[PDB]
Amino acid sequence: ETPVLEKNNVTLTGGGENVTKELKDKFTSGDFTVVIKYNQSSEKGLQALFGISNSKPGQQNSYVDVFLRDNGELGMEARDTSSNKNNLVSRPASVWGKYKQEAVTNTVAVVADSVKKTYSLYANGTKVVEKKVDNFLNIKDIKGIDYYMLGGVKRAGKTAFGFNGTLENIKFFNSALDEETVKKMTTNAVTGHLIYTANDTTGSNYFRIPVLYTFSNGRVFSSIDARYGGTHDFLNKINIATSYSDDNGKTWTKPKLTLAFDDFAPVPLEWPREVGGRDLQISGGATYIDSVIVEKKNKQVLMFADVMPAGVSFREATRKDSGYKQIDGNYYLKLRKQGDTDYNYTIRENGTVYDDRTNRPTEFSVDKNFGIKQNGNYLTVEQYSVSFENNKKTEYRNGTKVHMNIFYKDALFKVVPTNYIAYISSNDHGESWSAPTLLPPIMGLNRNAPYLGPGRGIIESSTGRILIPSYTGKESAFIYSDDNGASWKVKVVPLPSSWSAEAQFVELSPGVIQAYMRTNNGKIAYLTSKDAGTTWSAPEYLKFVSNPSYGTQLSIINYSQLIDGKKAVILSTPNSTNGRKHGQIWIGLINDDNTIDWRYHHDVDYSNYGYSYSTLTELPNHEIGLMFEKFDSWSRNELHMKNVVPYITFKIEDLKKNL
Ligand SMILES: CC(=O)N[C@@H]1[C@@H](O)[C@@H](F)[C@](F)(C(=O)O)O[C@H]1[C@H](O)[C@H](O)CO
Ligand SMILES: *[C@]1(C(=O)O)O[C@@H]([C@H](O)[C@H](O)CO)[C@H](NC(C)=O)[C@@H](O)[C@H]1F
Repeated sequence: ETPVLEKNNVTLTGGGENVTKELKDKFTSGDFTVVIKYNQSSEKGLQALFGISNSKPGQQNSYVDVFLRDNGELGMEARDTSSNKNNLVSRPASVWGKYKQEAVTNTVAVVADSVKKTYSLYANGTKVVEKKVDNFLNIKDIKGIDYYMLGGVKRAGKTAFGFNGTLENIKFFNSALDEETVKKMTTNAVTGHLIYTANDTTGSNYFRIPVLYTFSNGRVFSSIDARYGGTHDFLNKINIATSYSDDNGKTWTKPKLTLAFDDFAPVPLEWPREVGGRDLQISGGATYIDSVIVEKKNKQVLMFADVMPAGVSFREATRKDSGYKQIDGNYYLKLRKQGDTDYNYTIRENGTVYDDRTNRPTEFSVDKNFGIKQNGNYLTVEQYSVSFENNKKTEYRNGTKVHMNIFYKDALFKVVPTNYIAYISSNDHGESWSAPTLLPPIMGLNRNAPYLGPGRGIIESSTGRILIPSYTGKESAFIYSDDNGASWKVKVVPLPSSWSAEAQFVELSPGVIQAYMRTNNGKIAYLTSKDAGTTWSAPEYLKFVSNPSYGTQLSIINYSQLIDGKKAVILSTPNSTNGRKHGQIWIGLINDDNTIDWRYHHDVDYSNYGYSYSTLTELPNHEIGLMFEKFDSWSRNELHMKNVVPYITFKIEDLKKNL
């Protein structure tokens, strides 16, 4: 399969290039594939990589193009004036703009297939959308096509949608190339910045909530939400997936599922993106969500995550019950047997299920992975699969038998429908992990657990206290251990309003820590402790970030090397009142009085490109690793997109910009 036209190194500044003689009437069947390796010199405006049109007066709605917007959206149009058919197919956040002050080379493609009546778009190895349209047009369907151009669309004798940049290579084919070919053709250096990808070894099409941490031995470790039924928080199925690098982030292991339930199979699902359809959710599998990592002094690694029973929504679930009882001064996880109204059972020593009415052991037990046994034998339930037949969502028992689990909707004994926190530990730096441990009811018996602030925890240097950031919706909850993580306590700090106070900590000097957090007022807040987290100041606010009221998670870390002779912190956050966009990395230098001089910043891409949750780590070579949601993860227009959580790196010199 060879192109009808191939051109190289065409640099343009808005004016385009006529290629009518080299394309006229070459699209014999009418189908097409166009593969464009380009970089933009300017992102501003609506720009067409190529345009095939009727250029005559009155025929300005007769064209085909592939376009780029200043927010990284890749799209195509196919329109015919006389039939009044107007097709637009696109996906937000498909391309990259700039990286470290240089234009990024992307490779994109469009495929139009008349037999299928589909338009497909590809960006950097990913098929970002394929859509079947009733009013499909191929090139032969559009009347009086007379003008074929690079970097523009000729409409009524004028160049519209002028491209600014270089078309490094452009190929036009007069047929619909197959998906695997086009994926391969669009694969490039950008593709290699995805650690997690759609339908990799996680089975998930979607990801959110990345976390990076560098261990004491030099291994760089990542965790992330693998979200199977679109990118919805709830209801969904979510697992925590992990991947690591032992060469300073150059190469990563194939992702593994590290915290996962198996009530629902971890399968690749094509979640709909249309208005209305995109609100679809599954009925809900048991869920792990929002991971937090810390390495202990002794090199053991902890990972925490929120746990939600299957079908339980974070909005509706009960705030007035911890899911525990206190009996003889011990905290036991309580259970309700199917058919009962009361919670008459507790999981006690060795996982034995007791009847609290009689205070005697039953035939039932629960193992350390929440699985239920009767007389020493596992009870089972049948796993669910989700599918699209057609195009309706179906959930069904799929023939796989899995252990019955107290978090499942089909369990004979069930936990309270509320949120919990679990942690697991590793003694080999992330290669293998213990069974989970649910946090005891540190908020009290009559309150739900807190929600974790995704990112890392810290070890405060003077006391060795371990601190894990969390929040309740009205308070900060700083979870801590003073015995190297054997037992856990909490400091609960009331907040000025109902902030989703996802926080991260830094240590300014021994005993002095600051908690940086999301608010509901548009600003980033920070609270200060001068006694290793025992007491906290009133909030203060960064002066230079102005976001929407809903806010976004942030990442802030200590950096080990001096910058301008000073101890430094590094912050990552969006900064825009218009959405989750305009990602910035800020360098803060610690002054002698423990205030911070926010001296430098670097915009991660152009300001209208998407930037939501993020995570920073210092690499062992003292470069900075960043993984982030390169899209607006709040927007209802950017839900359920594949391959949008990249990893990139910076040298400090890349970041020391602007002042
Ligand atoms: C890709 C896109 O958004 N194309 C639309 C057309 O589908 C149509 F809506 C039109 F009106 C037009 O020019 O024909 O406007 C443009 C465009 O919004 C504008 O030119 C603003 O640059
Ligand atoms: C972030 C998000 O806003 O994008 O929100 C968290 C909470 O929903 C937050 O309270 C909303 O303000 C999500 N976590 C949970 C537990 O819902 C994050 O995963 C993320 F979705």
